[PDB]
Amino acid sequence: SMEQVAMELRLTELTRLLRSVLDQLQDKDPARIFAQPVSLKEVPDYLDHIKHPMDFATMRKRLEAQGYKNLHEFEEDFDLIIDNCMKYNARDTVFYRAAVRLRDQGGVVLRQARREVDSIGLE
Repeated sequence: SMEQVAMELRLTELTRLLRSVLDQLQDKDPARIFAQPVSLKEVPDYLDHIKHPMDFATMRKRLEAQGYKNLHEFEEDFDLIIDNCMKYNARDTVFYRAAVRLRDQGGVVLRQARREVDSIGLE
């Protein structure tokens, strides 16, 4: 139907916006601490601690499958990256501190992203 096509156009344009948002968020992680899944070879007990692992590569895979239906779903996964890190790693580690910086700098990006999604009506 024409309606289904219109919906799919909106999802494609949401995906375009979120791809830009993801690129901007990842730029706030120049150390690439969050670029890839935590290695279960290097951290064998990770899943005992963290029940829903997340990272930027995994987000990008979901994004390109158009698996984010709205900004909230995307934000949920971004928050997982940060929240997982701040629980597994202690306050005085380079890992925890990187997550704090990513959270703070990311907030700016996500604030304007929400305005764009609402205004354009992408969800």
